Amino acid sequence: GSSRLPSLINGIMSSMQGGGFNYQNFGNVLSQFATGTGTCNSNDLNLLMDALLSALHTLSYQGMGTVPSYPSPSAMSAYSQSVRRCFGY
Amino acid sequence: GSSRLPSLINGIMSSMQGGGFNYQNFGNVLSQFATGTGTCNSNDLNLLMDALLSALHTLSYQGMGTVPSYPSPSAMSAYSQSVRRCFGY
Repeated sequence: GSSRLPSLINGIMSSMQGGGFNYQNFGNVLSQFATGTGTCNSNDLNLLMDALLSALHTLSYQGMGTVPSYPSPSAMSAYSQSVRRCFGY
Repeated sequence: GSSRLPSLINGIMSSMQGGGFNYQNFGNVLSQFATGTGTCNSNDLNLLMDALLSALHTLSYQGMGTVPSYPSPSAMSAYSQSVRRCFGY
């Protein structure tokens, strides 16, 4: 396993708190997780895929109940392959 | 207003259905909304920002109740400015 993914999940939960959504926290989270190149970067795309993985992961489990601190590897793998092919990375 | 944003929102709701989340539908939605360049594209980044806007929008309103078919322009504007600066676009 890796604590890399749950870090983003915590970030999702972090912005989930507030009774709404904190866009500034989300942007800060992305900036911190990334770096803030300010241009197209493969790392940024991967970060976006990871952010979406965690965000979609949260949405998927929210409809079931509470969300887990770790996603299902098969699902994660499937999603990763699907988006990897779609954007090339 | 524009029907461009709600189209993505419908896509979010579309994948929200299923009692979980359909990754293949999400990927198809992104591909259809985009084109499938297969490489870094400004349009793809913008699409990702739009997808996140709708996804975060959904999350923000889900905590309040049902989600609207149209997001608040001020919030949309704020988010757009925040992510635009973060990724450069």
